[PDB]
Amino acid sequence: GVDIRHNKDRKVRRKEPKSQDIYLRLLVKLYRFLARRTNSTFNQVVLKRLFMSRTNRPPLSLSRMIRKMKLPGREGKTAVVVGTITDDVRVQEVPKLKVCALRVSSRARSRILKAGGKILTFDQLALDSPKGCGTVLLSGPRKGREVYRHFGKAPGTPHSHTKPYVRSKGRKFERARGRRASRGYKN
Amino acid sequence: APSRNGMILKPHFHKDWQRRVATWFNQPARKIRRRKARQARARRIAPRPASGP
Amino acid sequence: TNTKGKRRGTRYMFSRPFRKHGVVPLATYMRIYKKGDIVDIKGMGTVQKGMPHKCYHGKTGRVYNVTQHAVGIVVNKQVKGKILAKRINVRIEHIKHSKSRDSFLKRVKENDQKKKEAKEKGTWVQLKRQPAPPREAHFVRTNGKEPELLEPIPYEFMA
Amino acid sequence: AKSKNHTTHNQSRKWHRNGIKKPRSQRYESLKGVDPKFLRNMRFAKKHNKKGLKKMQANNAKAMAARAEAIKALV
Amino acid sequence: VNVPKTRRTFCKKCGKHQPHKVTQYKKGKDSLYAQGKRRYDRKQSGYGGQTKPIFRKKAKTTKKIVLRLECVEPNCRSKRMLAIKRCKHFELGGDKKRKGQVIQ
RNA sequence: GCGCACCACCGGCCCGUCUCGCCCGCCGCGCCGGGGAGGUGGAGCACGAGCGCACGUGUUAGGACCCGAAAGAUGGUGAACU
RNA sequence: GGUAUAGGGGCGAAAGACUAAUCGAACCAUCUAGUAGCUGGUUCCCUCCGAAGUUUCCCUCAGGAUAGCUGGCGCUCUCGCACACGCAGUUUUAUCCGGUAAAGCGAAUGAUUAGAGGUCUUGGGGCCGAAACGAUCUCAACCUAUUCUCAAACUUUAAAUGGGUAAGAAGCCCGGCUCGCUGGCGUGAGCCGGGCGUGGAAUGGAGUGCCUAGUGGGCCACUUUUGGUAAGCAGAACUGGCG
RNA sequence: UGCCAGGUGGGGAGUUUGACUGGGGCGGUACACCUGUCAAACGGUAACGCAGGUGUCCUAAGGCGAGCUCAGGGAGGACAGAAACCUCCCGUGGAGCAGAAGGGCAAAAGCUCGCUUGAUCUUGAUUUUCAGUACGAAUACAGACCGUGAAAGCGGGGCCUCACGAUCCUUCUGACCUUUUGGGUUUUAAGCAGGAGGUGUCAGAAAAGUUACCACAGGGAUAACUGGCUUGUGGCGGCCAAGCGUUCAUAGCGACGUCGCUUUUUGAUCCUUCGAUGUCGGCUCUUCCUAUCAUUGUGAAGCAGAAUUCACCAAGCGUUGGAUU
RNA sequence: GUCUACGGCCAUACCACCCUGAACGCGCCCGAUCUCGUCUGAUCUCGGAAGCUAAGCAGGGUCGGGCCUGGUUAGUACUUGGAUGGGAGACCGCCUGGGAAUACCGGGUGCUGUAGGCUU
Ligand SMILES: [Mg+2]
Ligand SMILES: [Mg+2]
Ligand SMILES: [Mg+2]
Ligand SMILES: [Mg+2]
Ligand SMILES: [Mg+2]
Ligand SMILES: [Mg+2]
Ligand SMILES: [Mg+2]
Ligand SMILES: [Mg+2]
Ligand SMILES: [Mg+2]
Ligand SMILES: [Mg+2]
Ligand SMILES: [Mg+2]
Ligand SMILES: [Mg+2]
Ligand SMILES: [Mg+2]
Ligand SMILES: [Mg+2]
Ligand SMILES: [Mg+2]
Ligand SMILES: [Mg+2]
Ligand SMILES: [Mg+2]
Ligand SMILES: [Mg+2]
Ligand SMILES: [Mg+2]
Ligand SMILES: [Mg+2]
Ligand SMILES: [Mg+2]
Ligand SMILES: [Mg+2]
Ligand SMILES: [Zn+2]
Repeated sequence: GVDIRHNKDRKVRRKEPKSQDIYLRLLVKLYRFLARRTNSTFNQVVLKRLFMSRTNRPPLSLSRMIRKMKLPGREGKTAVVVGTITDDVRVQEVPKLKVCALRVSSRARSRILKAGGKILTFDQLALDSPKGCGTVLLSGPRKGREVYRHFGKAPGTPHSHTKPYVRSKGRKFERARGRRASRGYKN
Repeated sequence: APSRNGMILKPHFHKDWQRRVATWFNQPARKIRRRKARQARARRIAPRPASGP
Repeated sequence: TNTKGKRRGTRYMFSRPFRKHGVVPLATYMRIYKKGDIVDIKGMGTVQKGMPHKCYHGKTGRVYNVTQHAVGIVVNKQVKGKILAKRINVRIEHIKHSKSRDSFLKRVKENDQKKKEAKEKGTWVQLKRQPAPPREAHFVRTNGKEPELLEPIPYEFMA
Repeated sequence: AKSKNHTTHNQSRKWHRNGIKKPRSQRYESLKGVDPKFLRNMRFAKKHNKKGLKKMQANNAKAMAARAEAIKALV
Repeated sequence: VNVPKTRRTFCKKCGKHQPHKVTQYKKGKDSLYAQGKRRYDRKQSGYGGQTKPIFRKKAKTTKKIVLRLECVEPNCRSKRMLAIKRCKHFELGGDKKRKGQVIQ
């Protein structure tokens, strides 16, 4: 008889990708070997992000990647993204960059190749930089999805700015008793 | 009964809607019949445009 | 069930002690309370304005805001599931400096002195506190006189 | 059909099951609840911090030079 | 309660404290053509009987007193409503009672 | 040292509203239009992430996991018993 | 035997009687699979985690919503990869809070027993007196020093147990800027630059975000405790169990 | 006659007839609030627990500044006495502060004066119940107009703990406010913001009874039996001994007190039973208990005999026939 | 040694009675034209310095009361945690730790900040 709680003994973190596509499985096997053998933690982070779901690796915009590469010191380094590189249309000047990503949009691929940059896959990254030396690891905005605007403190609560679940926004659908000082009260 | 922040929904299924359900299994047959009628009408006026005036 | 009165059950809590009624001493009125000062709240029945609630009596908090004759204190309060760090406005008469932090400040100053000193000496000094150790075995000298016998006293009914 | 009125028997176990937490203290607490005049003065002070920045830069450079000279003198 | 017939208080239009005339507010006429009244008249027409509730459980024995403050300054004449706590006896200029006299 | 994502805070911007104010323009100089500073209200901006399909769970409208009333309404049949 | 009266109708010397074995509203078909917060039932195995009968609101009390308890899915980090941040139904060292147990009423309020000294004060019966504070006691409410017994809605005192904080990097020590705030000079706050790291004991890897079922009749026991003569009675607090 | 309008209209139709509750009804509100206790020295904590109170009142009983000290007691002064007014002294508040109670207050927060309406207009933040949502109440601020005082300051109602109300609708107040739809002007109307008209079942339905002619879904969550815990009450038995007994407490009794037993009385509880356990009596029949009426064997006398009662082993055998109900 | 003005802690500072005060100072005290307010220059306000410690005030004394601080009461009352401890119960003892309050008996009877005087 030993008094130990078993409610938090099984950890919930992912061990393998839930997708059944085979190319991702091959990349997972390659980076499993690299992470379990090489002492580099970059391979561990890449493996963990490869295990992640669609919402856990949001797409990275071209403008954000350019701005991140604009920082001093990280010049002539390979961009590593485990998500998708998406074209940004409200930017004009695109420099030459070395990018590694699972997916690159056709517009983004064309603009990157036009500027003289290079686009590589993760199997090419393993051949080029097996330990991930001289690379900048980036990711998209995790809180970019519209679901997080509905998360947090409940609406109708003081000092809360959470979007309620409404069928349609309008004059007579909300903003009444509970939100108007003239109608009962407001929070 | 509401439960922890769901949308307020008002389905319009309070009448006897199952009596007046309109299926669309007739859609491919309808398209084939329309195409046959269109071809027959085009053939009837041999030199005139099939679209019309 | 009990009433929801604000001052219910404060018959003795918000009452001046014996032979200490009358004019409030002016020392409490002219003490400053900077931001980040640890302060313990004790209500006073003489002043009715700025009265803290009975649940904050005896609690200790930190000052974050100051007004002309009142300060804002953030005090932890447990409500049946959790501890809430909530901010209240309390007048000066119900506010006094807490002496819990001054001992720590004095020990910090002494440790800084012991760090600056004995550094060129080369001998490291013990800065951490330790609990009471064993009583450092010694000798007891019963010079001449023998120990006195203590026999139990026979019972007798006194009532 | 009278029933039980009120109790707090099993509540403590429920409270302590999910690790009753002291509120999470975070550095740089918010300024909500402070007197408006003091906030207005602080905002005006921060608004003009950029003014006279070259004086701060020159003083910092002079202090750095003095510190370097003192380090060289010590060595 | 007793309140005076004159009240020198703030005036929103003037922007300063001005003397005001004090009168008791009273309910007006329904005008027979409000949107709610027209809707109620249309709903009550026809068959079906009474369509809206009729309150029949009066409990309070007094109403809240409302004071009509009218600015006496010419070219302003701005009115304003002020409510005072409930009381069952109200008057204006009501017998300032001359504290310290003989009561008979 | 450059510092992803994210968190906390301090600033900035957009719309409504309140207070104090100084100026700008004209096709029509007016009960014209525009701008500032300081608080506040918004499901906002602040270099994006949605769309479509499929699967699972949870809440509903429907007969609604299955069986169960005392009732109500519409239209017809009975004085071969009494 | 023929004929007439048909269902909110008929008929009734009146029983709510009869109206095809049904009548305080007949039978047949349909609306209709009417509604039920109420009973009953609800179909294979193994593995893992694992509850509540509690707060608030509801014409709410055999029911719901809402917090609480539970599960699942993750994510952000640290590391027995010689090299640890942070948190605790714990204790220690400091520093605040209380008015219960106890005790007191020779201290306040209230209750209350009896003797000594008081025309303190006045008054009733009385006795020696026309009367007399002239002698003697007595009963009245009071006093002067004592004395017996009490208070959940009394208290000068006053525990054990208990409840907040502090035990450092988000801390200290210097230099300089900003302020439509406050000020005689000054404050106070906010911005930048520089220098100093095991801050009591022992144990834990932590933090954070979404959905989420069931529950919302409880009961018993040590201890404290309310009503009741008492109850395997009714009702509370802490902890532990059955459920 | 046809169509409108007003009255009448249980002849007829639809519907309603709250909740808590030591079963329900009746009785009360423990249904919305406040004070002390319960409550076990943070806080919070139940019962149809205890003692009470509230739906008001105040142009001053709000806000400033000044001046005094109250209740009570003693000593005195023409009428004048226990209480009329004046003087002196003692007086920690034993008075007063509107109310119920608690806390607090002495050159006040009480009394008397002088001036006023901070009981004014407007953004936010926080506290009480709390889900940490509203309402009410309150707390520190800030921006204008003020009041008062020489000034420091104080005041945006009452010294504090309570005295009150959502949606919809109506009504009033305000802007040289928006719309009033093809455009323009004018009435009207609809909006924006702030008050009021009210829901006492007080987070807020518009609501009378009876059914013994009754029905349905349930409930032993809930009553009327027995049976269970308890014994207040009923019944029965002891302990001490003031007295009755002509004398003498105990032959026979026994007050004032106190300790017990039984469930053959009525009570309290709701534990089993509401998909049903056939009730009050009487008749018939068996068995069991002793707290013994009689018989057998004995102890005691206010036992001379007879008779009588007290007590012991003791339930073997007996404890009847009728008028009334 | 000490006083005055403004104070801090608010009786070790209060209350009752008695004794002593050199100098400065604090007051008593002398009057109501001006300032001011009363039924009364009683209070307040103003104008002064003929007398005084009479009083306030300061110091000291009471086998003084009170107040503050100790011993006793007492390891008593009470109390955290424990037992298949005792007892019919009422209650009590023990183990492990903490630990009171009356009566009674001792000690003490204000320290101190700023500025300005006197004893030169
Ligand atoms: Mg066509
Ligand atoms: Mg009509
Ligand atoms: Mg859901
Ligand atoms: Mg059916
Ligand atoms: Mg019906
Ligand atoms: Mg009948
Ligand atoms: Mg069905
Ligand atoms: Mg129900
Ligand atoms: Mg698990
Ligand atoms: Mg398990
Ligand atoms: Mg006691
Ligand atoms: Mg169960
Ligand atoms: Mg009817
Ligand atoms: Mg009922
Ligand atoms: Mg108490
Ligand atoms: Mg407690
Ligand atoms: Mg005064
Ligand atoms: Mg103001
Ligand atoms: Mg009958
Ligand atoms: Mg039962
Ligand atoms: Mg009896
Ligand atoms: Mg005989
Ligand atoms: Zn005006």
